[PDB]
Amino acid sequence: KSRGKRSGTRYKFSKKFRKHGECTANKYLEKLNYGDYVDIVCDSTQQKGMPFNYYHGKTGKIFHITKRGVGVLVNKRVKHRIEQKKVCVRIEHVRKSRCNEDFLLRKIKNAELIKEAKLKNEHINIKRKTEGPKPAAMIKVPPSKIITIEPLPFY
Amino acid sequence: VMREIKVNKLVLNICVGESGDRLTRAARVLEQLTEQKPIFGKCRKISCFVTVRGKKALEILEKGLKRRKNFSDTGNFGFGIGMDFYVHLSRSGYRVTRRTRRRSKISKTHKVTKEDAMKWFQTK
Amino acid sequence: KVVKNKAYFKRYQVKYRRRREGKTDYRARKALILQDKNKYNAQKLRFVVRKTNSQVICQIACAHIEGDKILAEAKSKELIRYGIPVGLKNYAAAYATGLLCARRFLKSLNLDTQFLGVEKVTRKPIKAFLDVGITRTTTGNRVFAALKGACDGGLNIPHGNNRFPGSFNPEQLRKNILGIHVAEYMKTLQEEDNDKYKTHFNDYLKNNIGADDIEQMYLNAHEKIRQNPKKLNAKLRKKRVKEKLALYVEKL
Amino acid sequence: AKSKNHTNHNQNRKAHKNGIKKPKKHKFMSRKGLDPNFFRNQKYCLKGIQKKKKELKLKAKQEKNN
RNA sequence: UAGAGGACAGGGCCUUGACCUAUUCUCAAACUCCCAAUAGGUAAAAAGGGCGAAAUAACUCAAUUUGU
RNA sequence: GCAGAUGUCCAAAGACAAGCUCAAAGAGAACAGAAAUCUCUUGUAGACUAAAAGGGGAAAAGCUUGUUUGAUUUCUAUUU
RNA sequence: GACUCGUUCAUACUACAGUGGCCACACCAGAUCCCAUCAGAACUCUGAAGUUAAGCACUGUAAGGCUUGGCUAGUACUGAGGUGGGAGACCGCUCGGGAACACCAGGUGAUGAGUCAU
Repeated sequence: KSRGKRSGTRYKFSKKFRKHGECTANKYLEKLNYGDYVDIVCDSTQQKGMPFNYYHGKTGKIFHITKRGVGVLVNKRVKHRIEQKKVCVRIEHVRKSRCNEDFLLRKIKNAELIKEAKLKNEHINIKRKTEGPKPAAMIKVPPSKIITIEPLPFY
Repeated sequence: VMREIKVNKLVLNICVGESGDRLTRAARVLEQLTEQKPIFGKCRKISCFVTVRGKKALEILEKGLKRRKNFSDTGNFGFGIGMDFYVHLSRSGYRVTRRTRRRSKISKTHKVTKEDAMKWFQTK
Repeated sequence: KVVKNKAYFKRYQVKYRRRREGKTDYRARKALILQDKNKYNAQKLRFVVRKTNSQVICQIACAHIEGDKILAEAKSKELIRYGIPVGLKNYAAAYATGLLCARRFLKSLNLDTQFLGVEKVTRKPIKAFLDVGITRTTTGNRVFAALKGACDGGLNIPHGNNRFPGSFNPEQLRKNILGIHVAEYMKTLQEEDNDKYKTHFNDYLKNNIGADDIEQMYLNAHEKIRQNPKKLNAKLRKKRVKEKLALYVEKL
Repeated sequence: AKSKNHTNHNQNRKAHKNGIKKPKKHKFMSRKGLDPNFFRNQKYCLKGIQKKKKELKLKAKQEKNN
C-alpha cells in the first residue's frame, strides 16, 4: 500500500553510531574521471542528490560528470534480464571503488616482473596461482609439547 | 598576580509583569540611573532590565550597599530594594569563554567560588 | 542527577579537532575548496588571512588530501626589515602583509614582470579566493585590507566594495591603507592629553616615528616591498600506586 | 470470489529459462544530454582534425594524379 | 522486581517518602552499543592497457601551450 | 494483517547571508510563590524543525536579524 | 622551543590536579577612527603597562570514556544432508561458517605543507 521513495530505508539511510554529521571536507577533493568505477553509498546528511534505496551499495561506471554530480551506469536485475540504469547522484553519495584496485596493482607488478624476465629471456607464468594442495613437510616438534587429547566428560 | 576578582557585570532588573505606562516609567528610572537604554522582557514586555560595566557599575553597587547567603555557588550575588541588583563577578581571562574564535572554559582553579566571593565582598 | 554519566560519555561524539579548537569553520572550508568535478587539475587557490593580536599573517593555500600545501606566506613581523617597526596589527600593516604575500607568490612563480599590480594607491591574473577565518566580516575588517593589498600586488581576488571602511569611499580606504586613522588618533591624543598619548603609543615614540611620518613610512615600505619580496608506563603506574597506597596506610 | 492475491512462485525459473540476459555494452554511447560545452568543443576538435587530415589527403591525391 | 547507602517535603533527635548513587529479577514485530550464517554486488587486459611525441579545440586553466 | 497518516498548510513556514544556541536541571535576586523576569554553571540535542511516522540537522537544517522573490522562462539525461 | 593552514576525527573526549613561556600564542590597556551593541561583554578598531592566573603545551589519576588484544567460545546462531532421535516442544550426527554482551590486560596518539625563534 505504501511504496514511497525512502520506504524501507529506516536503518540503511541512518548514520552510524557516533558517525553523524556532514561529510569531511576531504571528500570533496576526491578525483573522479570518466569510466572509472564508483560505489554508491548514500549519505543521509546530504538530502539532495540522494540515490534510490536500491542502489545503496552498488558499483557502477561513470558515464557523466557534472559540477557537483555524477552519472553512473548500474546493473539492475528486472525479472528475466539485467539492464543498465543511469543513476544521477551528488558527489557526497558516491565514492571511488576499490573493486579493481588489486587488478591495477597486479598490472603494474606484472609489468615490471615480465619486463625483467623478458630482459633475462625467461618464460615466466604470470597468472594468479590459485593455491591448492600443499607439499609434504618433514616437520619436527619437541615431544615436550605434544599434547594428548581426550573427549571430555559431562558436568 | 592577576587573580583579583573584579565586578564583571552588574544587572538591574525591574519585573513589573504588565503592559506599558508603568513599564515605561520603569524604563525611565533605569535611564536616569544609567544613561543607557534598558531592555524589555518576554512578550508571551513585562519587565525592564539593563547591564552596566566598569566604574559606573562599581558606583551603582556602592549606592546599592545601603547578607551572607545571597551568594550563589558559582560566585555571584544580588539583592533588592523597587528593583533588583545582581552582580556577576569573575577574574580576568573570562574572555576565553565568550570570544568567538578559540572559545573554551576556565579551570575551577580560576573560577571564583562562593568563599572567594564572600571574601571579596567583605574586603570591598 | 548527573549529566556527565558513564552513558553520556559512551554516547558522546566529538567534533572535529579543529572545530573543537575553534580554528576552522569546516563549512566555509569545503565551500571554498570544492571545485567542479568537470574541471580536472583546477587548483582553486585560497588566500588565507589570519590576524593574531600581535601581527597579521597571509598565505596562499591549495587544498590537498594529505593536507593543504602552502605556496606563499607573509607575516606582519617581516615589515621590520621593510621599514615599519611598529603597529604590525594595523589596517596598514594588513595591507602591507597582503602586498608582500602577493608579490612574493608572483616572484616564486616568475610572474612579477607580467603582473605589476597597481602603481601607488588610488593574460588573466592568478585567481585566489579570500579565506575568512572565523572573524566577523564587518565593513573595515583588516582581512579586506589584506585582500586589497593582494589585489594591488597583482592577484585577482574576487570581492565587493561594501566592506572597506565606509559602505564606497575610496579616499577613506586610501587613508586607512596609509594609516591616516592611526596618525589622527595620535593627533587627538597629543592635543587632548599628552600623558595618555605617550602611554598609549609608547613604542611609536621609542621608534622616533612621526604622526606626520606614518604615511610616508608606509608609502616607501610599499615601494621597497614591491622592489624586493613525562611518559609513564604500566610498570611505574603499578609501583607508584603501590607506594601511594602504602603511604595512605599511615599518613591518612 | 477470493483468489490468490500474489505469488512469485515459478517466476525465477521462468526468468532463467531464457537466461538472465545481460546488457549488450556497446563501445559508444550517445552524448545527447551529456556535458554541453564539452561535447560541443569536442565537435570543434574533431572538425579541425578532419579538415587538417583531409587537406593533406587532397594535396597528396592532386599531386599524385596531376 | 527487589532491596542496600545518602544532603528536600511531612509528622512525632526519630520516622515516612520523594530524590540521588552503586546494585538486583525479568522483557521488545513496530528497541539497539554489537553483530553472524545464508543471500547480493563490482572487478580479474587486446575494438583494451602502459608509456612518449605531434597535431585539433570556440572547452578548461593564470597559461596559444596549464589540463582534458 | 498491526500502529498510524493524506485530499492540507506556508509572502514565509520559500531564497541567501550573518550572528547566536536549544530542552532541562541546579545555585542565587524586592514584591515573586511549584511555576513571571534577571545572573552564572552544567548541558550530544534529551529542544525545535507546519502535520503521521521514520530518517537528517549544533559557528545548523534550529532561533534572531538583514536583504529578497530561483515558488521565473525554455530544453535535455534520467530515478521511483 | 612555537605558529598558520590542514589530515585522521576521542589512543585525539571529560573531570580533578601539577609543571611551563626569548620571540611566539594569549590573557591584557583603551574606545578617536571603521564597526557594534542595553551593555567596547561580544564584535570592530587602536595599542603594548602588566601576567603565566586562565586559554594553550606537557604530565599525573588502582579516573570515567575511547581504542587494541585476549577470554568469553567453537559457546549462541547458522548454510547443506539425513526413510536421523523424540508424541511433540525440541535435540544430535555428517560436510561447512561462526558471534555478541560481560570480564581481564595494554595504550591515551600519530601526521602533510609552510613559517618564526635559537
